[PDB]
Amino acid sequence: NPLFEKRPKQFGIGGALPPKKDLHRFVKWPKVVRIQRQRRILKQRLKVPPALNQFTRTLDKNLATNLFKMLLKYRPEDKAAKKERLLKRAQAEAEGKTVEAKKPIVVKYGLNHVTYLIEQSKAQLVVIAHDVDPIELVVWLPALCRKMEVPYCIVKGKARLGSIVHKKTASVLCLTTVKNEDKLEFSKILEAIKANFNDKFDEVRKKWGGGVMGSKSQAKTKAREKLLAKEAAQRMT
Amino acid sequence: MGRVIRAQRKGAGSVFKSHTHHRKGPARFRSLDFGERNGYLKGVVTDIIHDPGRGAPLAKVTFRHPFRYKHQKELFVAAEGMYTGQFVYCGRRATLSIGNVLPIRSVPEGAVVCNVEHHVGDRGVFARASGDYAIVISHNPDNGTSRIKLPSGAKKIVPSSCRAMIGQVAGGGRTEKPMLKAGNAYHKYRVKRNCWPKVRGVAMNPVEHPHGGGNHQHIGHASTVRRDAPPGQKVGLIAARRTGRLRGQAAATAA
Amino acid sequence: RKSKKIRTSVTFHRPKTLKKARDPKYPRVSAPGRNKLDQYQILKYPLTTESAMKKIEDNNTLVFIVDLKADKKKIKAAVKKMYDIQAKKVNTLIRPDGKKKAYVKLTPDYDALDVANKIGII
Amino acid sequence: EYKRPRLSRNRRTVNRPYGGVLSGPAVRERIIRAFLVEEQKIVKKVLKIQ
RNA sequence: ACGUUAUUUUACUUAUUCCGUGGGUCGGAAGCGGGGCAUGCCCCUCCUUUUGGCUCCAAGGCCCGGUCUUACCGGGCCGAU
RNA sequence: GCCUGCCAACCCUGGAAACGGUUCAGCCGGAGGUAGGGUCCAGUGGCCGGAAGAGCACACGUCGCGCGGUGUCCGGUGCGCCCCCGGCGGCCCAUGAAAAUCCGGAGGACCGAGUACCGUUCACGCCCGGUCGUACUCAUAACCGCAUCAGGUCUCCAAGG
RNA sequence: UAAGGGAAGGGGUAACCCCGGCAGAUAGCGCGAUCACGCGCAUCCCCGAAAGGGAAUCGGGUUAAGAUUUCCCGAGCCGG
Repeated sequence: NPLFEKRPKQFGIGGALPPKKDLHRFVKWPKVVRIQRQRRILKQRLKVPPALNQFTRTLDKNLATNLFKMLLKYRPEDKAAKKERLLKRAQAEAEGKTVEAKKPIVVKYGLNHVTYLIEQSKAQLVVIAHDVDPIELVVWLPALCRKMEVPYCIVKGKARLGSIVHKKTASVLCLTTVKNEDKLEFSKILEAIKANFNDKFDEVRKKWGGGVMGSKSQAKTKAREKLLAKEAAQRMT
Repeated sequence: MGRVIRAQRKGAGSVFKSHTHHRKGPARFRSLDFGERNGYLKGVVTDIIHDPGRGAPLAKVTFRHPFRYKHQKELFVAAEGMYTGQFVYCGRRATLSIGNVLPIRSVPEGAVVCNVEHHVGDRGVFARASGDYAIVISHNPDNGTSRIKLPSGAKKIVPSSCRAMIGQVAGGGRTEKPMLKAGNAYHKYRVKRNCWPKVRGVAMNPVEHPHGGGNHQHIGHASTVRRDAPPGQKVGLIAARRTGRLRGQAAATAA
Repeated sequence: RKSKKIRTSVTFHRPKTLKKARDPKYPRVSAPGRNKLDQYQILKYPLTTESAMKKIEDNNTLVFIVDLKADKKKIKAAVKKMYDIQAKKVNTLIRPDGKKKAYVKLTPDYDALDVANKIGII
Repeated sequence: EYKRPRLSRNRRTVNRPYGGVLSGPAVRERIIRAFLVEEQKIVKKVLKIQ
């Protein structure tokens, strides 16, 4: 071959640096990475109270996305948008002498605001974040709604809800009113929660803690297999 | 009561400490990548270097192979019959020859070893002092346990994963033949952490030591004090099972 | 720029190692205060002693008494400014006065004797 | 004296490989070892596969 | 029945605890070798392996090559599951 | 600068029994000696350069804060003395530091040109080298003991009988 | 640089103060590099013998004095 001499060479293993390997699973972590991974796992390990683990049984992606399309109309104002609106109204009322704008319809948001709406029964549907770092805050939200018999839904992503409001954590947002046009497809959303929880209150762990552990699952398979072989062979012969 | 006694002085301080720095380096065992069917980590004995810190040698085994994260080098414990330029193999599937270190499971029953691990990676716990060796007493196909009869005579349950080195440790006979000087004794103790002369408790003052005082030479009370006794109180032959000169034996467990 | 996969892949073929990242800095715009030019005159006067006098003749060297923050570099420049001469060495002596005596070796091209006359020294 | 100085390039070295490092009869011992391992290795490899 | 409640024994991985590192090649599966078991249809329900072996050298440029966008320039993938 | 050291070590010749040389420990030679010829470490001496232009001893001069001239050389001896440096030997349950400083080799990427590009660990030439201490005693009187105290207080040089 | 001392970290101790480093380990120091970008790495980092270890000077002359050292001639040598 005029181009080159030795076409095959073995680097690899038994000489040279190996295939990279899963060092995404090994490496020395910063402290923050260590704690965050453990938290989900430990949710299973400790017995999870009746209020929780009603969570994690979340709304479907298809249902969630079409919900947001309705909310596209209702989106709350930005900092710039609100300031802009004041100038328009001020000009119109003073110079034109026109009677005030139509009543605004938007999602109402924030914990204290929305929870009050559940009590008064003003909110038709509330959309509740799965997340939120003080978990004590958000256990109350489906609990209160269920108690008063106001339909609610739990969707994943506190950030996802927050994007709509153009802020940070919304935690909850809700529709007290809806347009007549949106009303038909809004019915599907109301049905949606009672199409994953048309059930009585499942109060998860009786005493159970665990959820299955990688090492234990492998161990259990081996133990089961040995037992099964022995049992079968007594009947057979 | 009294001024504080000499044992409590260990504490910290350079005066009670030895020159640990002068000592020649780590005694560590290089932590196996995997494999090792003859020469996947190949060491070359290039020297057998005396360690002043225990007055017995560790063989200088030089592993040198590159990469970058390769970890290599330095002193595995010397065994008998080792020579310079002989290759040393460290790991799971290593050949059965003297001076090689491998898991105890793959070593057959009835086989003399030096060093054992009292849980994997602690590098050498059982038999390290000269002319001593453990002999691996039992195994069977036991996944859980390798049983080793120690030089203390104790039969110990230890994991089958734990590494041991074939052979007995070198420099044997060291302690057996007598010093025949006070001055020879001084030099050994100087290099290690010990203060050399032993003043007797009788020879000390009553303030310094419980056994001190009295016009004539004598220990005033019973030497044997309780194990449960607190620090300061606890002197003499602590919790002696018997005394006076006859018919004991080595540590003798039964199973 | 950085598409996150790239950082992950670099760590993937490594057994840990160290770190590496960089980030910028900025100086203010408000003008930190105090504008000054508090400055001492390193050369104060040619020092005059019997032992100074002989050296001018002998070895082409004026002898000055100078500041206590003297060196060799600044004083050589100062001598050049104020008396128009090249200085070949500067030599430093602590005195019991608490100031620094300087022996400053001068050029043979313009003699220390005829430098001396206009800043007279005995 | 032995670093970047009045001395010329030659004085730090001997021309042969491992000039300052190994003695010369020591150098040939490792050339012999290099020779033996390569020739033996092919013989070992073909034997094992068969 | 729902478990409730109380003694002790015993076991798992997450608290805690010990130790190992310039966290390395871990675990599980399958590639590829091949053996033993009844070796029967491979033989799973298993055991060895899985690039390095005498032979004071040496194993570093994630490699030459293969392959694809890509005229060369230059970038991937694979070689090394 | 030129030349030069034996022990240690190494190269080549050669093929040893009537085996040799040889250490304070048996070590050279049987993985090649004794012996012959080389090579290396360059402590050191030599002669030359330095460098007499210096210095030393003389004569003469006041010609003085200094004038003119010479001569200053060649051997020998060792259980001497001191120190160094070399390579050995005794010692040990004692086996007797580390770093700045730092070159080498292996490594071969990358860059190599001709009327120029590459070496630039070479020679020669050009400039520069900052900061601080330097007096002097160092003791029967400059230190410490109230103190010009017979005391004490670390080290180097070490004539002749 | 040593024996050793001591900031930095975590943690006790109100606190003084003491061990002494840590998530400088996918927190940045170091080298190409001028071009903005890439590559590489820890047990750090300073003090610690005016005795250890060590970049590099000799001669003559001189004053009240040590002079390789002050001065000066002549000759170097080291680093940039």
